[PDB]
Amino acid sequence: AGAARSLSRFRGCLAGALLGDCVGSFYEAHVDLTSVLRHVQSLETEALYYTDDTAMARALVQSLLAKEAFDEVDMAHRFAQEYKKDPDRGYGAGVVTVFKKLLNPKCRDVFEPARAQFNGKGSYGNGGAMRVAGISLAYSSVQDVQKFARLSAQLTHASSLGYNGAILQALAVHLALQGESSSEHFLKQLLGHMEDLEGDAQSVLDARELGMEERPYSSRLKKIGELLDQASVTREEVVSELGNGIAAFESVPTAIYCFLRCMEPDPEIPSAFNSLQRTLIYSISLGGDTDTIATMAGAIAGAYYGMDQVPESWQQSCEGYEETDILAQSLHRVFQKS
Ligand SMILES: Nc1ncnc2c1ncn2[C@@H]1O[C@H](COP(=O)(O)OP(=O)(O)OC[C@H]2O[C@H](O)[C@H](O)[C@@H]2O)[C@@H](O)[C@H]1O
Ligand SMILES: [Mg+2]
Ligand SMILES: [Mg+2]
Repeated sequence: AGAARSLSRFRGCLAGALLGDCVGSFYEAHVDLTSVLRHVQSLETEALYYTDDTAMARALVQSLLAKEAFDEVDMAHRFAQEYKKDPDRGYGAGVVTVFKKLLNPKCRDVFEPARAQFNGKGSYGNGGAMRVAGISLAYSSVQDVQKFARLSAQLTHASSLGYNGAILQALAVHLALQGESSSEHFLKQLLGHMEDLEGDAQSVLDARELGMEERPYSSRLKKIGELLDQASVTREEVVSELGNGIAAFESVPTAIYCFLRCMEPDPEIPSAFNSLQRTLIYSISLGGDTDTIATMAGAIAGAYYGMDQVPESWQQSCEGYEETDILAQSLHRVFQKS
């Protein structure tokens, strides 16, 4: 609410992400709309633990705040120390190898452990994107959002399939912080940026080496546009065309679709729930990697709808919600310079 990049949008963004992670984590790797509507009834303190999505998002934001800038060695070290402090947050199986290499003080090029992952091709998991929302709070221009979404993602995700998913998620939060938009304008801006990135020769090769379609994020954003004009869209159709998995390309477009779809009321979700709430409910109903898809749709929706749509009863159920709010306020003061 309010002006572009307002305090309310900053707070709402990080709280929306935290709600998505904590509430989504109950359905992790499973889901039906009726049973989700039953499960959110228990939300009406800090009993819901957060996962790696929030742990890494907190480390990313604390690094930006400590250096008032992107610092790859500070951020890599905060990622690795956060893992060491609490390894049981539900990290991806591969990225733990990156953390353990970063914890070796002999490692003096912090981008190289990510590049060795998966036979030297790098991870395409959604972990670079799940934590990226703070980049869009710290940087206002598209150029800087792309640049540091990429760099922060590359600390663990060296494949363009992974870091371009982080950029797409950061760009979606960047646009949501600007306020009112049609769904079709929002989508068209994202598609334009991804078509530009996916023209790059390294992206084309990464996609071809995996057997994927030309311009994979651009293709899925086009599928979102078709789905948004389609009659009687079912959850099975959404999952079939966009995915609900741990790969960045099977979850980041899915999160954006959930945001865009839920800009309008849904007769199947009770009207007592506000727009942020129905986005999270809809996201979780897709199943699959629910904590990460919901954390990403929640970061976008929180930035768009602001803190007045963050319900106190939901927020106060989440582990660390006060520290999340303080970090959002600090980003607004330090980087937006209020
Ligand atoms: N290039 C690849 N080739 C084959 N498998 C891959 C590749 N990249 C990723 N995977 C598979 O993808 C897995 C995860 O990639 P990881 O880089 O460990 O970590 P994340 O941070 O992205 O975690 C991704 C999500 O998974 C959990 O739900 C987390 O909470 C995240 O939400 C690998 O173990 C591989 O099996
Ligand atoms: Mg998680
Ligand atoms: Mg996950």
